[PDB]
Amino acid sequence: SRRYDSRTTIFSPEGRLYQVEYAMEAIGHAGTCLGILANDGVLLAAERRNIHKLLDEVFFSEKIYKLNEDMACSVAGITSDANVLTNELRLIAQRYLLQYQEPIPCEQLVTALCDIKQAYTQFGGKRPFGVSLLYIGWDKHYGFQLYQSDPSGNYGGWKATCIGNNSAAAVSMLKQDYKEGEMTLKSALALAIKVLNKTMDVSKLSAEKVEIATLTRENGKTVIRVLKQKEVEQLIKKHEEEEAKAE
Amino acid sequence: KRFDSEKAGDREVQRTMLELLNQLDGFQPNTQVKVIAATNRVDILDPALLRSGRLDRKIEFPMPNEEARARIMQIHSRKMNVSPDVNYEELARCTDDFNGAQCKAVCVEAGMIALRRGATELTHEDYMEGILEVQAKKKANLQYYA
Amino acid sequence: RGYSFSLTTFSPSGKLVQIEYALAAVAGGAPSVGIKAANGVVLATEKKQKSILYDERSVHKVEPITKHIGLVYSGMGPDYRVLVHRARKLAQQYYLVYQEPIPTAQLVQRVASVMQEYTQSGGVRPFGVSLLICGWNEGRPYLFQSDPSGAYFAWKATAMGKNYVNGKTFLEKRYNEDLELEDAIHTAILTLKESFEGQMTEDNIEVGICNEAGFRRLTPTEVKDYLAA
Amino acid sequence: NQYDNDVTVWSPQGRIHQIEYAMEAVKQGSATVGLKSKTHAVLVALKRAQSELAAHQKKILHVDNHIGISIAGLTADARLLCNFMRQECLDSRFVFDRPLPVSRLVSLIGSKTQIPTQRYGRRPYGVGLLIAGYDDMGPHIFQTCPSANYFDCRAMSIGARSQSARTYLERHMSEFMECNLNELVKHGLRALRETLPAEQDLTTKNVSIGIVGKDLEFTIYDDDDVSPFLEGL
Amino acid sequence: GYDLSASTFSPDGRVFQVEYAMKAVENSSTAIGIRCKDGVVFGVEKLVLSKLYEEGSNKRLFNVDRHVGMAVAGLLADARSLADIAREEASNFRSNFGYNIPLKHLADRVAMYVHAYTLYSAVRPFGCSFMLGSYSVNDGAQLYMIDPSGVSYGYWGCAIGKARQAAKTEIEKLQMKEMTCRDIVKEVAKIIYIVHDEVKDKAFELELSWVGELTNGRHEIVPKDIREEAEKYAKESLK
Amino acid sequence: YRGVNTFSPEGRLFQVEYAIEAIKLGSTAIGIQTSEGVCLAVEKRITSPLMEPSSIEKIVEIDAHIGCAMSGLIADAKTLIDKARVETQNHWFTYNETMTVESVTQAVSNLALQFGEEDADPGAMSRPFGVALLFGGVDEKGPQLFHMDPSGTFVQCDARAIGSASEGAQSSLQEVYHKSMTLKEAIKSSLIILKQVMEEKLNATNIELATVQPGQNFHMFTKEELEEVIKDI
Amino acid sequence: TQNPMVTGTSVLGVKFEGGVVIAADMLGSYGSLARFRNISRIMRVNNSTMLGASGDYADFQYLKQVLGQMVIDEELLGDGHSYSPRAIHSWLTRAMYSRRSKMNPLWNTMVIGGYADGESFLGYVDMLGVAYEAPSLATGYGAYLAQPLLREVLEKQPVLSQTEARDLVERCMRVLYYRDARSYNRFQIATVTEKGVEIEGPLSTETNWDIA
Amino acid sequence: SYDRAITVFSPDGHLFQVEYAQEAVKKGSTAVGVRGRDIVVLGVEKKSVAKLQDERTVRKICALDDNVCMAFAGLTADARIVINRARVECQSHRLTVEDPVTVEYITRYIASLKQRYTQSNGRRPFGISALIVGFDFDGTPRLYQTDPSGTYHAWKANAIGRGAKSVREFLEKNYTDEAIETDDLTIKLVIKALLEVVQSGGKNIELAVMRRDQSLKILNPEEIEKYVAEIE
Amino acid sequence: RGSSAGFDRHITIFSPEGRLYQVEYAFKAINQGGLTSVAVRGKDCAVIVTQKKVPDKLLDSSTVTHLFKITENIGCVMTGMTADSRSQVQRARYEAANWKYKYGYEIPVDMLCKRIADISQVYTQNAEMRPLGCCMILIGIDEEQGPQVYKCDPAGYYCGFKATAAGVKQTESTSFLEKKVKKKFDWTFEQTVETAITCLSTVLSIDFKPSEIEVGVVTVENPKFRILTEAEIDAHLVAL
Repeated sequence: SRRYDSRTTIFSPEGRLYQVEYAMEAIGHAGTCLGILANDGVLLAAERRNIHKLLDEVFFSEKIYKLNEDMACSVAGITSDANVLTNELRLIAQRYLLQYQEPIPCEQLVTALCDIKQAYTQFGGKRPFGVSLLYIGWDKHYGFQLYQSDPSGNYGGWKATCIGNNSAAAVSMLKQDYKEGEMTLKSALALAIKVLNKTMDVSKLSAEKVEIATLTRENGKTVIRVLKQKEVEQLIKKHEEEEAKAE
Repeated sequence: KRFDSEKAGDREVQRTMLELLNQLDGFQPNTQVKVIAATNRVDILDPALLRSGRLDRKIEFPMPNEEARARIMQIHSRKMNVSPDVNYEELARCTDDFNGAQCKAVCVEAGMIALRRGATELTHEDYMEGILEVQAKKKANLQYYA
Repeated sequence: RGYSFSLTTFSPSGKLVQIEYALAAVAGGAPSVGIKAANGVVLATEKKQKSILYDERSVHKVEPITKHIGLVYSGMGPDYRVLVHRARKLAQQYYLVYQEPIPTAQLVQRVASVMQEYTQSGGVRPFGVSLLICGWNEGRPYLFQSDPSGAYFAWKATAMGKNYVNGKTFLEKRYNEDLELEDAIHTAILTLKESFEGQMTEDNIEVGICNEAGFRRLTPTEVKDYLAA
Repeated sequence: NQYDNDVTVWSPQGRIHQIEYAMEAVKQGSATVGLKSKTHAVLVALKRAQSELAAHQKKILHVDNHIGISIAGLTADARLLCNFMRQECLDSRFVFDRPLPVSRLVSLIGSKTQIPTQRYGRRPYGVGLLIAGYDDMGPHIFQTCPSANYFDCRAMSIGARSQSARTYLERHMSEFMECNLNELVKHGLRALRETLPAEQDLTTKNVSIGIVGKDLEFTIYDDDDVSPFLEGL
Repeated sequence: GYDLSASTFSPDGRVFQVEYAMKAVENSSTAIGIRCKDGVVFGVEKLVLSKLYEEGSNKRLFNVDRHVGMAVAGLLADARSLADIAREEASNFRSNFGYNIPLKHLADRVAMYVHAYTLYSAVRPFGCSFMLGSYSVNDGAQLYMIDPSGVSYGYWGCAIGKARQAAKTEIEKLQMKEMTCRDIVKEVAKIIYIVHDEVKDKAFELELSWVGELTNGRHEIVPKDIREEAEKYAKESLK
Repeated sequence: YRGVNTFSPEGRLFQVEYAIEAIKLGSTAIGIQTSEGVCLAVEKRITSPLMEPSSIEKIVEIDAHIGCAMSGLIADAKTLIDKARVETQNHWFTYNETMTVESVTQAVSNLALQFGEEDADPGAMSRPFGVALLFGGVDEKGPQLFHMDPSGTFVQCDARAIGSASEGAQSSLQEVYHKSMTLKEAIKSSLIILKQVMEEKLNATNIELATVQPGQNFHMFTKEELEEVIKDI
Repeated sequence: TQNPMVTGTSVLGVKFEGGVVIAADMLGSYGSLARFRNISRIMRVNNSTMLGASGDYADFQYLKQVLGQMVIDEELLGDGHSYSPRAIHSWLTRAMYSRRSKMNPLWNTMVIGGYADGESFLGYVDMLGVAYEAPSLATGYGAYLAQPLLREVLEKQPVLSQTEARDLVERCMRVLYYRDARSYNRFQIATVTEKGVEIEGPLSTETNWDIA
Repeated sequence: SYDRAITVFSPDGHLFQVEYAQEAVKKGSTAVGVRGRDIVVLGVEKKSVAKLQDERTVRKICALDDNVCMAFAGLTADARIVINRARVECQSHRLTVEDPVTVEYITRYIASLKQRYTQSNGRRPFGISALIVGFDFDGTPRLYQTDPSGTYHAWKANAIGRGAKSVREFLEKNYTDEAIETDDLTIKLVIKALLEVVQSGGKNIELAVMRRDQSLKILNPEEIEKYVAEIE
Repeated sequence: RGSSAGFDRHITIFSPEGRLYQVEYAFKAINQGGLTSVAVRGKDCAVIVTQKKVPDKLLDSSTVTHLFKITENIGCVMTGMTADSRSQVQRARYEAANWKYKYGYEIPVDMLCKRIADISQVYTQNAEMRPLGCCMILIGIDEEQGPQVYKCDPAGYYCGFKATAAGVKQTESTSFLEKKVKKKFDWTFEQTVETAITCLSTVLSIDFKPSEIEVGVVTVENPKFRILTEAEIDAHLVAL
């Protein structure tokens, strides 16, 4: 019926897609996700938004998903919608592997998913996926990489970026203190801790609200790890000391 | 109709309506003052006002049929000098979806058309022109219909 | 033919009001509780009928899904039946392919995907129901929650329904890592007792447990049994 | 002003406004007349041109050797209906090797035209028809409306200013049964003339005639072919 | 705006779209049908909108099956569509089961088809009421009526249209349970003339049909001679 | 609200009325029919000097004996033209003949107005075409000029003007056109009117002219021919 | 039907002055077995048309159901139009041809007789869509045995009376019983005239000389 | 299957969904293209490098085939979809016709695709305008532009996107046979036109050059700076 | 409390409080018919009793009925919109026949109520169609559970019962039956019919005569669903 239709795929008088604009505004509140590209690896740092004494620890992470032997991603937005897209990402990457018997390059995987999102914003009469993603991976064409995507279906490669809550401050800091082409995985980790420390105004880094995953190449095979509690706390303590020594 | 709304002003007319209801039927029955009421809308009237002890006989006044239209035109053309050619049946057939006021307008407009033309007595053509004038139909600048 | 447009749409501030209202319906629902003990899980709910005429044993709220998984809800009863049927269907489809009982986490993920589809599909409203799923796989107990939006969480103990804020605050004070299933059952009953507004009887509540033996709904004899203490 | 935007919406008075508007389309159309005698069924239509240099729009179409129609309304819908009627006539001849009876053809039209008037997103057929045919039961004249209703008539007129024509047909209805073909056609032309707006006369450029009879397949007369009929009126 | 679709209940639980459809049925000319011992008889007040229409045009009595009749009121186009549906249901029954469809079953199938049009916004309710009549030796005379809402009931004498109430009052005095079709035909004609309003409507033509033992269980139009006698009796009664 | 298949109180489809209104935004196009042949002229209406006038194709050939002039939403006419070309070649393939101008116009007009929203097709047209077409060609009946509107109505016309200056271009065509006019006179008259209505100064680069004659095929005038005619004009 | 199961043998037909007559025995053979011996293979299509059939009886029953239903539908309208024998013959040809084209034939050979507008009709229809009209018809083994007798008489005398046609049919039915191994002694005669269609009871070929 | 009529006519004969799509093109970054004697140049203004974005993945100039390339202005996601559809069509044309596509052919294909989305059911018009340049097999340079409405034209030089009116005004006065006399002169014309709108210059503009036989070439930052220096 | 946002009052979409107004109206439509029904479960029998209003003599009272036979051993009574109830009855008959064909044994009453409830639940979730404004009560004898009484409503709620009502006076009947049910057994004999007729007669204040109510029963000895004749109903009425 025309009366009840919402018209989720039309243009505004000033040529704007309101449903996409609102969806992006929804991602603006979700947990902060951070990605930094280093010389010998990539990392993802995400604010573990859920924090409660009664929640149990299941799975290897809450917001970091493994897509391949050499790729991973983090999500910010509607959790249920993210699960739909992460499953599609896994299917796309395996379909490419079946066709070519070679792992899908990271850029191609991002484009395939972003094509799905773009279709939702053009035709169908459905609401767009209110999710924004960060991808990290390695391939033989461009080595370590970091990508971002939005509900509109638009993506771009970055050396360091953030999406979610206080993204503006996070990117403003990263822009100032990012040494392009001369960052190791260790300075990258330290930079992630400093950025997260100021971005999460509520409280400070407790080593429980932060999940960090790093991607590196060892002995010719990609390795994806989620840092454990002991090492995350160690990083925070070092950041506290350096902040003290500065003052 | 009475409704539970926070807007004032309507409550005063509701109080006047309650007084009218009591006067129509209530304590101290009245048997010497009758009442006639006319309304364009009955879907909005309060049930207590449309009751069977206050407004018993609800008479419906439908839009006139062909015969009714013919009679109305004759009634309002009684006093005018009309030629013995006017086919009031044809006028009734051609004035579908009209009311008595619109038929009166048809007759008076026929008279005015005759006056414009400078004619002593009306004619069927004048009546048709009056019907066209009263219909208030506008043209779309083109007539591509077959 | 059926409307092809989504009824759930983003609001100016970025909220999905229809999902927000589905949670409000869940919130006004009947209280529910789930506690993950050291060697098992327990699910409990209030089953206060409107009058003596209703048959307490006619319809169950704690319905099994497989030999090792059971679930309870807080919200609309009719929507719960739909999800229970889909959950059983998904569990059997998994077993047919893999010749192994579906792990609790996997079943929750598949059930959640079903609820998510109703927040994006055309001409449907969200399931105004929240589910609690308990399981025992690989020698370990599991407790999950799945909301109208399609998101699921892993809990050590939680509550839903009316006054769930006080129910969770209660559970936080009383919870302990090394509890025992008997103490978990006792705590679960007390949690419900916090906001019950009447005398609790074996016919006015429902309980189920899951352990190495498997999920099974406790009989009214046992429910009265525990109530006495 | 909320009950006149769909065909599946009843109004409080139990009326569907969309159907009423479709009936109003045929009224804006041009006039056309149809009458029958004991042996023949005749269609006479008044064609009008958008511009002085444009040919007058045709109003009479062939359907089969024994059926013809005169249209008044949306031409595009008229062609869609005419195409449907031709296929139905063809199918009857292919299957039964027999002309399709006129009444059964009209019943098929009503069934087809009724479906749009009950489904969401569909519209009535904005065209009225005057079907003239000859079958085993004799001459036939039918009238169709955008509302899926049809009437078996003995003389009918539709289109703009057609009430003056209907007035003539009723007055002289008693003579049509026993008149010759030449007399019958003249009756149709005289009615059409009444519809004409005073200072205007029937001409070979704006009059088209269609005749079907016992031993006369449906034929259409236009241009100079109409002069024999006009000579005498 | 609670009355713009058939897929919305009003606050008090009413489908206004269905109610409006019945209102359209209430503007038509009356049509009555009386059941008797021998069979069933139908009568319709067909108004002559124009003198240019052929006698029998827009007939409101139909033969859905060789043993079942049908009278209608309201929008004629919808009525003809339902008659085609009833014929399809009757024909399909014979092919599948091999014998004439019972009238009760036929009424149920058509009623459900009508009812399916008052549940969705994608279609609108049929704006017409109709009545089915038949006679078989095994089942006897049977008469049914169906409204826009899709409700079907058995009747001893039914009316539908403008003067439904007046016709029902007249039908109450007939004592039809112990009368024959020959006598009922005259009574049906008499009632129609009484309810008709000559002042409002110009003129009308009486259409009659019956089914019973005298017709051998086949619905058919009443013979011209009998119709002439019934019309004369009704006119004479209107002294 | 206000579905595409909606009827106005006067019985005029809203979408068709709006589509007809869209025609007035197009550039003027003129077509004259003469016993010697048919000529089509159209103003190109160059927007900026950097645009290449050769890329504005407002006159296209359907077949060797059929030419079309377009006005309105030029992008819409692409599908209509493709259908006309395909239909013409299908007819030759089947009947080994050349379709008449009327039959080509009829096929295109049938395509127009076949738009719907519910229960039409997976990707059926959602709106009517906002283009008015002038079909010119030579058939067994000789030179033929046909005008087709967005409403699916087509009619033969001796001389017809469409576009933003249709009112006033038609007025001039009324005074000048006559039956015995030659093809040379028709081309001169068409250019004179076009120069009058056009806002920009008429030159050989901002107009398009084509002709179809019984002997020659569809011919589009080159610059050298255009310069010759305008010099006298 | 890819393979017929229960079949009827030859059907005869001949037209006389003012009507047509059709004959056929009441026997359904299940492949050299007189299984069903009281089945009528002649149908009254309508008031002026009758139909006999050979081949599979189940397919004949199907056509009985379909054709009977159409006649009922036409009579429901009551518009004064009824299917003529030619119309029914044309419909059957199309139905048989269409089934053959789809490769699912109706395994039958049908004879259609009728009388309308003071003119007799006699038509033939095979399972492959072959159809035509002749003064006399004989399907199955009737084409070899009964057709020569009918043709010889008709060539000598183009127009026959009702009595002559009936006697001619009985003689042909006798010959078929003598020489046809799938024939039966009990048979029906159907006649169509201005008075309608009448089917005669189970007549027997009483005249059967057996001088051996 | 959602089948509502997104694009419909309006009083005065307007397609608001097409017009809105145009105002969406206007918000995009500026893009310029000029057709030289033996070279076709495409330029585009970069809103902001950001010093963190990987420039490789934000190219607004793409190659449809070996002899055709295009630059867009509007919604980035919509352009990526249109570009992919053109790329498959170019390969398909090679497969059947056995010859490389012509700039006019591919422009016609893209325009028809855009027009179809303005008249289809349950679909939104493409919010991009494209400048397609290339060399036909005959060797003649070509430059075409396509709008969301589905119309296309051949241009000596045109600009799309934000501030396109001023750039087009500058090009109209500054385009002459002398200006396009040499390949270097043609490049400077594009750079100067872009500098009419963009502020920084050099570091805020991307340039692509296509020659007759050579494939698409992207000027390096050093080359762009040198041309800017020569301009001033 | 009664806040509205959008079309929550026009289609089956959540109100701000988490309500389905369209479902609530379907309940309100059940009272349009003006009738009431009562079903009571006995020790070894089940009984359903409902009003029967013939507005005039012209109606054929034989056809006017609200009791239907779903299968040989299952019967039901419907209240609310007439057309809606018949359609649901047809679906129940089809579902019961399908169950017998597929699984090889008669469909339990609870399962039949569950199937109908699932069908109704689809209507309240999908916005294309409105919910049926009718209520069904089913009675039958289970093989190993004795008599059964079940009721399903427009929303899809289908709880079992010992005594139940439906219609205009559902509240008063429910109270009356609850009081009786509380005392000893809500009747524990085949004269459970008397309890039902008294319950209906009490709330409406009718003092029924034999031609104003219809009764349907199933007993363990005779599980087949039967409709008591007007004579038998009169016998019960006189006895009470």
